[PDB]
Amino acid sequence: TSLVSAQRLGIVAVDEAIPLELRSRSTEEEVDAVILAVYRQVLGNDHLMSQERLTSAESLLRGREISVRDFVRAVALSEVYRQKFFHSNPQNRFIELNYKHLLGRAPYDQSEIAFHTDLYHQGGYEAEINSYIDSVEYTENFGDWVVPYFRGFATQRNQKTVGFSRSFQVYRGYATSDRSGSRSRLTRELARNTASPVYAGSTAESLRGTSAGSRNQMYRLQVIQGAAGTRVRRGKAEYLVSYDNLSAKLQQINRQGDTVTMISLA
Amino acid sequence: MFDVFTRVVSQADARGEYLSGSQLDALSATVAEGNKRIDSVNRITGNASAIVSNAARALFAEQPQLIQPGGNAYTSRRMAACLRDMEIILRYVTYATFTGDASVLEDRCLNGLRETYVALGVPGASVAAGVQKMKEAALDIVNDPNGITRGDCSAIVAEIAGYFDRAAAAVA
Amino acid sequence: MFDVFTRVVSQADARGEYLSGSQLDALSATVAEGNKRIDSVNRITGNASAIVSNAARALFAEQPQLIQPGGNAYTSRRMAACLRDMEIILRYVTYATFTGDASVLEDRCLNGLRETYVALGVPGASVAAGVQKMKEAALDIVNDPNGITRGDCSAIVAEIAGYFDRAAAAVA
Amino acid sequence: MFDVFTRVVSQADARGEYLSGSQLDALSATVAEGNKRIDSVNRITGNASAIVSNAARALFAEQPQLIQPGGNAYTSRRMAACLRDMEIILRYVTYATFTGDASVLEDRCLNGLRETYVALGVPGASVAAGVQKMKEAALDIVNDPNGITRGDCSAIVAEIAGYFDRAAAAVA
Amino acid sequence: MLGQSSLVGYSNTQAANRVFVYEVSGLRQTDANENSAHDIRRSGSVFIKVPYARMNDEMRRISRLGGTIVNIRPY
Amino acid sequence: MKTPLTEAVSTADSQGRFLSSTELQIAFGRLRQANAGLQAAKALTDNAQSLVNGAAQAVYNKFPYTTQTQGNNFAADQRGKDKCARDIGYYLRIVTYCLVAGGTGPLDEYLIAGIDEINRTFDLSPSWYVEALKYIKANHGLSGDARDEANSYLDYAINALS
Amino acid sequence: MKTPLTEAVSTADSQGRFLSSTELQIAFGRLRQANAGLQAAKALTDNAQSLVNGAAQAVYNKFPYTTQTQGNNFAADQRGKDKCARDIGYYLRIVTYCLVAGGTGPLDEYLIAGIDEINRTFDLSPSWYVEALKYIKANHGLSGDARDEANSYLDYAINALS
Amino acid sequence: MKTPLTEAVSTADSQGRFLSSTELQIAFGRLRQANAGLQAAKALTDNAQSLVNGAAQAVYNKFPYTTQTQGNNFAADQRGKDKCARDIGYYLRIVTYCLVAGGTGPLDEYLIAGIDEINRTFDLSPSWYVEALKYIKANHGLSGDARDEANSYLDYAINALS
Amino acid sequence: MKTPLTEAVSTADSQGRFLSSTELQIAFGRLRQANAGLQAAKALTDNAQSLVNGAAQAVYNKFPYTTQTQGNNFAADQRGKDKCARDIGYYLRIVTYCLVAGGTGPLDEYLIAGIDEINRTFDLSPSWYVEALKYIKANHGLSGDARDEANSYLDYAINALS
Ligand SMILES: *[C@@H](C)[C@H]1/C(=C/c2[nH]c(/C=C3N=C(/C=C4\NC(=O)C(CC)=C4C)C(C)=C\3CCC(=O)O)c(CCC(=O)O)c2C)NC(=O)[C@@H]1C
Ligand SMILES: *[C@H](C)[C@H]1/C(=C/c2[nH]c(/C=C3N=C(/C=C4\NC(=O)C(CC)=C4C)C(C)=C\3CCC(=O)O)c(CCC(=O)O)c2C)NC(=O)[C@@H]1C
Ligand SMILES: *[C@H](C)[C@H]1/C(=C/c2[nH]c(/C=C3N=C(/C=C4\NC(=O)C(CC)=C4C)C(C)=C\3CCC(=O)O)c(CCC(=O)O)c2C)NC(=O)[C@@H]1C
Ligand SMILES: *[C@H](C)[C@H]1/C(=C/c2[nH]c(/C=C3N=C(/C=C4\NC(=O)C(CC)=C4C)C(C)=C\3CCC(=O)O)c(CCC(=O)O)c2C)NC(=O)[C@@H]1C
Ligand SMILES: *[C@H](C)[C@H]1/C(=C/c2[nH]c(/C=C3N=C(/C=C4\NC(=O)C(CC)=C4C)C(C)=C\3CCC(=O)O)c(CCC(=O)O)c2C)NC(=O)[C@@H]1C
Ligand SMILES: *[C@H](C)[C@H]1/C(=C/c2[nH]c(/C=C3N=C(/C=C4\NC(=O)C(CC)=C4C)C(C)=C\3CCC(=O)O)c(CCC(=O)O)c2C)NC(=O)[C@@H]1C
Ligand SMILES: *[C@H](C)[C@H]1/C(=C/c2[nH]c(/C=C3N=C(/C=C4\NC(=O)C(CC)=C4C)C(C)=C\3CCC(=O)O)c(CCC(=O)O)c2C)NC(=O)[C@@H]1C
Ligand SMILES: *[C@H](C)[C@H]1/C(=C/c2[nH]c(/C=C3N=C(/C=C4\NC(=O)C(CC)=C4C)C(C)=C\3CCC(=O)O)c(CCC(=O)O)c2C)NC(=O)[C@@H]1C
Ligand SMILES: *[C@H](C)[C@H]1/C(=C/c2[nH]c(/C=C3N=C(/C=C4\NC(=O)C(CC)=C4C)C(C)=C\3CCC(=O)O)c(CCC(=O)O)c2C)NC(=O)[C@@H]1C
Ligand SMILES: *[C@H](C)[C@H]1/C(=C/c2[nH]c(/C=C3N=C(/C=C4\NC(=O)C(CC)=C4C)C(C)=C\3CCC(=O)O)c(CCC(=O)O)c2C)NC(=O)[C@@H]1C
Ligand SMILES: *[C@H](C)[C@H]1/C(=C/c2[nH]c(/C=C3N=C(/C=C4\NC(=O)C(CC)=C4C)C(C)=C\3CCC(=O)O)c(CCC(=O)O)c2C)NC(=O)[C@@H]1C
Ligand SMILES: *[C@H](C)[C@H]1/C(=C/c2[nH]c(/C=C3N=C(/C=C4\NC(=O)C(CC)=C4C)C(C)=C\3CCC(=O)O)c(CCC(=O)O)c2C)NC(=O)[C@@H]1C
Repeated sequence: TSLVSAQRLGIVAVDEAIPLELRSRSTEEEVDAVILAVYRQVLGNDHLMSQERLTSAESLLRGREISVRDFVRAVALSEVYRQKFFHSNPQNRFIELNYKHLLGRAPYDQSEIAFHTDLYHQGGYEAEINSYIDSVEYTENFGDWVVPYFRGFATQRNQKTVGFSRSFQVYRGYATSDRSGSRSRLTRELARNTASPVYAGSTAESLRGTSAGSRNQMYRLQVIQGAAGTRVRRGKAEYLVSYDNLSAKLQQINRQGDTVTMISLA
Repeated sequence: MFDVFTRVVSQADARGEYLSGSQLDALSATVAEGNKRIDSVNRITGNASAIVSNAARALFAEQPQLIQPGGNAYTSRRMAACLRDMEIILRYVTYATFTGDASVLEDRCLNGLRETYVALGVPGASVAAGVQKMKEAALDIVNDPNGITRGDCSAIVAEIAGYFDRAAAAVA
Repeated sequence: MFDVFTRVVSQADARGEYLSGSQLDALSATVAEGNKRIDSVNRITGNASAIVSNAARALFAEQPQLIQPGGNAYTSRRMAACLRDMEIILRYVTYATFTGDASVLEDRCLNGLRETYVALGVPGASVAAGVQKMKEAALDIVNDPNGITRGDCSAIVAEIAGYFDRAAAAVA
Repeated sequence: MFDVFTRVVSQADARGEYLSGSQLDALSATVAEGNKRIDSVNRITGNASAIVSNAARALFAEQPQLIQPGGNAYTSRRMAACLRDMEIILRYVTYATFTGDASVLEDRCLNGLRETYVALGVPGASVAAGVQKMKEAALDIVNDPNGITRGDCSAIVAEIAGYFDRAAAAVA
Repeated sequence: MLGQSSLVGYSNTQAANRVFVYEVSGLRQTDANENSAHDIRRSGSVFIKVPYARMNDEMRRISRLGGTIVNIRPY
Repeated sequence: MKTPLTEAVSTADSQGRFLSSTELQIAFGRLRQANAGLQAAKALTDNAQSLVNGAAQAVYNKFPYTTQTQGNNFAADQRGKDKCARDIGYYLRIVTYCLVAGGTGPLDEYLIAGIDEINRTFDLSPSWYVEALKYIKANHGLSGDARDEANSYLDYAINALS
Repeated sequence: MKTPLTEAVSTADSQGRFLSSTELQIAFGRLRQANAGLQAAKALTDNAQSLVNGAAQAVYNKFPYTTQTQGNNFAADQRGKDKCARDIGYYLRIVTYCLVAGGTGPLDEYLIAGIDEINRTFDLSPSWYVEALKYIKANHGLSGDARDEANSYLDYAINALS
Repeated sequence: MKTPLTEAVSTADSQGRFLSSTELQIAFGRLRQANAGLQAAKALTDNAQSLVNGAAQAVYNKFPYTTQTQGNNFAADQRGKDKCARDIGYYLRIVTYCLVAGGTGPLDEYLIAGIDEINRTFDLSPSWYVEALKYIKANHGLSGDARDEANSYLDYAINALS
Repeated sequence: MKTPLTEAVSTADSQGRFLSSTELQIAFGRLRQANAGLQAAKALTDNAQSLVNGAAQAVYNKFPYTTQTQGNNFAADQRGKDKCARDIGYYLRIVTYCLVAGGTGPLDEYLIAGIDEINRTFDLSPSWYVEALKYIKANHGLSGDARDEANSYLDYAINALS
């Protein structure tokens, strides 16, 4: 997005990112940069140890034996990818990680969760992973030579609006990685076809004045509430409370049977 | 995931000391229990389709409302997803039985299953009832005495029963 | 790709000795010519749209069969593709002028261009005629004496002319 | 991929016939050599770095032209690439020794290596000589009677020798 | 001609342990790739190494983009 | 095909790794199981004709309509019976291959992959082949490790079928 | 973790499959190896302190300069010697973890991954640790399967460092 | 290679853009630096032999063990000394190439990429080459822009080694 | 946005490397250009109204139809004239921003990206703005590096419009 929304949302680096294309007759440093970009984006910005590097796959990429898409596929099918994104993760979290790493976006629909779940159950991890890389979406956006990059913050064709909002649930910042087993943030949002408010970068903070307590910190409590007292006006509720009233607010939410969806510093 | 051995290893590495003698003898006792563990895994695996189908049939018999039109197991795709969920739960129970540790069952299957069900409207209590049906069906299969060397499999049966209960508790 | 410095560096590393004094002095002469190199690049870039559009107009005035229906430049998509091709060739010629080496032009622009045009049916000879028209316009823009510090720019013009002839020879 | 069992299975399935008594006896003899095969794989793996590094140093001791400037092994990236290739060939030979069948070494490493080395300008004869040096080191280490239940390992050594020759012949 | 180590999936299907080289020509701008973010760099003979299990996909991909499969060779 | 040795190598190659002690233990397990598998395969192929004939007859008895109603997919005529006996022989032969190989790889490679759409295309019910495999389970006469491994492969085919 | 049981379940789960006879043979190999591995771990544990001190002294003997030249990366002072003894103790302790787990998985996760950056940043020669591992391998006093499994882990570390 | 002109063209080509004033300023900075870089390459070349022998001798002084310890990776005999002088000459020659090219491109292309695998495989400690480069930076005797540019390349090599 | 300093850092960051002599030369080129760019921006700022009014008047002279044809996109009435002077002022102000920044980055971020579909949806002829930019080019009265940099931004806008 433009700068004025980008600084607020903390997506300036994503907006100014340039797609990396491995051209013909590329030099050694270009292949090095392409390999580094693939490792950064497919492995979700983890500190990749040299012992976890795919030496044979990057050799084939260097020697023009395979394309960038094939190297992306080799990294995605690698046991390193399995260990940090599949073997200790629930299936819904795993496929949103696949969507972020391979297509650069958040899941659009619960049917996309229904897909890749049956596909896993019928054809294994390899077929399920190949679905993303062989998809029509991967071909027009990245092709055989462009490193995949995150696209959820920009308006795409055949895109649902929720994708942009849901993007901030899967991209938590430039200095973030997908490293810690964790559950998806999009489960209820995808299942019930909703959208969650975006609280990223500086968007989450709210005015404090003299209303915040001793340590001048407000917390936003997003809860799901029903009538258990006073009339409930909305199913969704947001509560801004100081630190000193955080335990009391939590306990009275608990005794009303209200489900807490999120707590963030505001 | 962890197995029965790596679980002790990870705790020891975090504490930064070698496994004590007692931990080594405990793992050795697990080793002496290994053939019966493999037999139980093989027996549940060999009857897995029968286990899932019979448990599902019994579950839909006592809960006609699951398969009633508008019910959560109505329509072919939802019913197929339901049978898939039964099969998935049974498979990770066998994985947990094989490893001697519940991490694969917890991390891959049970983590997030409850709120997935709640979000989607899949009745977790009915899933728990189906898992309980697979429980006794598989425990009779594991404890079947004919065509196997005799011995006490009560400890293995208790462990497999615990995995099934953990699954039943997680989905509800 | 190489530049004027890295070309002799790569040759020296393959030979395995330091750059000789003659090579270092020749690169110093290149540094002396560097201001005129930058000015030429800037002059071609500042008239990039004019060069491409005027050369395309000349290439369609004579040789009218390109823009006649059934011709390779007929329809907006193919015409836009043709204009994009002239701009791309001009852009890579400026790249070669900026670097002082034709490697960027060879590797990233002209590599496979003849095969690409043979497979599309693009009349590569006509592309070469358009490239020559871009060449003459670019050369008289570079050699424009007013509004600039007078000097002998024959060497940089010859280098640019060589790049243009190289693009025309590759496509033909 | 094929191992020693699936190879005869694939041949039998293609003929659509059961394995005869002679084939099963040959497979039984393979099982009787299984401990020696595991020992050979373990010994080469435990000395993999030493085998590759000593062979590479010997390969550059003679044939000095590889490491002179302009040579194929010159510069750090190409030396690292050469070292990497020696280790890769050795790794796939161990895979072939482990499986008892040469399919893994041929299909994943050997087939297409000669043309690849020709296109890069890699000298196939020199890398074949390095493979020969890796052959001699690995066979000495496998045929080391110290610290092992002494026995006749002639058959497994001949198989390893065949795999190394296969690597050397496919790369030259 | 390398590649089979990484192109063939880690699944040990004997059918899947087969890769093939596709020669494709005439990769034009078509209505199928109007919204392609990347641009076509070559329209001449390009070589794509395809494992057996994805040959169904790739040829479809080639066929939507106007590419002509002129030859297919065992690797 | 999926076997202990090849799967160990394939996952080691996926990681660019030499074969560590884990793969050696897998080979040791394969060695422990291999003699029983070879002995089971020999025993199964000795009376393979009797096993296939009895299994075909068991399917005919369990499903009498297969030998009665006309149809390409039924064994009313001799052509159907020859096709049926050939199918049982296919199942039993690939099971012996699985016993030899040490895994369900031959079944997956030659039989399991694509069997359901074959059965749908040619209107063959999987229940027929389940009865045949159940007869093979009940009448092979194997004991010990050989019995358990052969039954695991037979139950694998049954579970894939049903 | 690179251990046979986790490996077997990882392969099956990646394939979305139940544990077949291939995975059972993997467990059988793990069971055939585990007691020797466990008592190798206990033999290494009971002699651990003397082994580490002896390994440290062997490194000091082969590389005498480490005990003389000043520098943070050397063992000239008591602080450096404690760091050296702690490092060799780390090597031995995770090796026992490998013997308990039946694979190189403890070595990979705790020590091997990123060790090159460590030895480069703090200028520690990997050859020192190779010498420590060679002493441990030559002085653990094991035999048979215990020796074979323990030596494989020690040589795995040696190959990783070189 | 990582030189200013090629990087400017690379970043312009990745966006599909003509060269603008930003790229022109890059070339102007390249022109400002090139003459100082070129006499520096000339001065380093003119004094190459003494610098290489002095750097090698400095390494032998700082690490006496390499002078008298038997081993292929050590310079005890003439063979190992020649190799050492050849390596230091490689370092110095590529540094002059970097001065000519105006960037760390030759160091990356010829020396930096893959150096740590070489050092690990042949058991050569990067501390040796760090001291050699330190000698070069202390005794090349350049001043001003030439010294700063030359020191940047030598420090770049030092940082990659450490 | 696109400046020598920011692009140097972004290129270095995408390759995960520290800033080397290449980026230092880029900054040096920026410094050599920056003083002339700043005083060119000052000269354009001081003469902004005369330049904007003269360029707008020049567009009206060369395109008289814009002054008597009725329509939202034309300057026949005062509202159209106000939009036109504001648009040319937008162009001139952003050009001064480019001179300050040392690159076309302000033009790309503020004006160039999306300019074509704005001209299309509001039926604004880019030839009008090209003539305005040509007047600014011919009447800014700058010299030397100031003229060169300022003209590069102006005809960058011209090239983007045509
Ligand atoms: C040629 C290869 C050399 C050789 C080998 C040899 N080995 C054995 C027997 C055994 N070797 C092992 C191996 C291991 N046990 C472990 O725990 C590990 C680590 C996972 C390994 C690699 C085993 C289990 C045996 C069987 C029991 C025993 O110790 O004897 C033999 C004996 C015959 C046989 O094949 O069983 C032989 C011949 N002997 C030589 O002389 C060659 C140098
Ligand atoms: C115009 C009337 C108002 C206005 C608009 C404005 N919108 C954006 C940015 C975005 N718009 C969308 C919306 C969609 N994208 C889709 O794919 C779909 C269809 C399913 C919709 C509805 C999104 C997601 C964005 C952000 C991503 C993108 O810009 O591509 C902007 C730009 C904001 C910025 O800072 O760049 C603007 C200006 N602004 C106004 O002031 C008008 C009232
Ligand atoms: C060291 C002073 C302290 C410490 C550090 C530590 N960090 C991590 C993990 C990560 N570090 C980052 C940070 C970045 N990655 C980037 O790309 C950027 C640039 C924008 C930054 C700032 C990230 C994202 C991670 C996540 C994991 C990853 O591998 O990338 C760890 C690892 C934790 C773990 O392995 O579980 C550690 C140890 N730890 C200390 O104790 C020091 C105080
Ligand atoms: C059957 C006994 C009950 C039932 C089941 C049912 N489940 C779903 C949907 C999902 N189930 C899961 C769970 C998993 N998928 C996995 O891949 C894993 C293993 C790693 C697990 C644990 C998920 C994620 C979903 C959602 C995605 C999907 O649709 O597959 C449904 C469908 C719900 C819907 O269509 O909205 C059903 C029907 N339903 C009953 O009524 C039974 C009690
Ligand atoms: C114009 C002077 C002549 C002409 C041109 C024309 N070209 C194409 C198509 C392509 N041109 C290229 C070339 C390149 N693309 C790049 O990215 C680069 C850098 C490597 C180059 C040199 C390519 C690849 C194509 C095909 C794909 C694409 O259009 O992007 C066409 C269109 C052909 C068609 O049928 O679509 C045309 C018309 N035609 C003439 O008649 C002129 C003589
Ligand atoms: C050669 C084809 C034509 C020519 C050129 C010429 N130019 C100079 C000198 C300079 N040109 C520049 C250029 C720029 N300064 C800027 O700020 C910009 C934008 C980034 C540019 C393009 C500079 C800095 C100089 C030096 C100072 C000066 O203004 O003179 C010369 C003089 C010799 C030299 O090499 O410097 C020449 C010859 N002159 C012609 O007659 C040709 C038509
Ligand atoms: C060393 C003994 C000889 C030598 C080697 C050398 N090889 C290359 C380049 C490549 N080698 C391969 C081969 C493989 N890569 C793999 O992943 C596998 C398994 C599938 C194999 C067999 C490939 C693909 C390349 C190209 C990619 C790359 O360069 O890394 C080089 C480098 C060539 C160059 O840089 O241009 C070298 C130096 N060279 C000798 O002189 C020895 C005889
Ligand atoms: C016997 C249990 C019942 C039966 C048999 C029957 N089968 C067919 C035809 C086919 N059988 C197969 C099966 C396989 N072919 C293979 O390659 C393998 C795996 C290695 C198997 C298991 C196939 C593919 C066919 C169709 C093609 C062919 O005829 O070969 C028939 C004929 C059906 C038809 O439409 O022609 C029959 C009769 N039918 C009964 O009634 C028995 C109870
Ligand atoms: C416990 C729930 C039931 C039980 C089990 C039991 N099994 C054994 C012993 C063995 N079982 C096996 C298993 C297999 N062999 C194979 O080849 C395969 C298929 C690939 C399998 C699954 C083995 C190898 C043994 C050891 C040899 C033997 O058969 O004796 C025992 C005996 C104790 C032991 O641990 O060895 C027991 C108790 N017995 C029951 O009564 C329960 C119903
Ligand atoms: C002993 C053989 C030689 C030696 C040792 C030495 N090591 C360090 C510092 C570190 N050692 C490690 C290593 C590890 N940490 C771990 O967690 C593990 C995996 C379980 C390993 C292998 C690390 C990370 C450091 C640096 C941080 C720390 O201080 O602990 C030093 C000190 C270096 C310094 O600058 O402080 C020394 C001296 N020195 C010798 O001379 C022996 C030959
Ligand atoms: C000198 C500071 C110390 C030393 C040196 C030494 N080096 C080697 C061997 C090699 N050196 C290299 C390095 C390079 N090769 C290149 O092409 C480049 C980049 C342009 C570099 C930096 C390599 C690759 C080797 C191994 C291959 C070869 O033999 O050339 C040795 C010999 C090692 C051996 O095993 O024979 C030595 C002795 N030794 C000292 O003791 C000094 C302190
Ligand atoms: C003047 C050269 C000619 C002219 C001008 C004219 N412009 C508009 C309308 C718009 N101008 C813009 C342009 C910009 N907005 C920006 O934010 C920037 C970048 C910083 C630019 C360059 C836009 C977006 C509009 C439309 C919205 C608006 O009215 O502001 C009009 C009016 C068109 C209408 O329908 O309202 C006019 C008249 N008209 C002439 O005749 C001159 C030759």
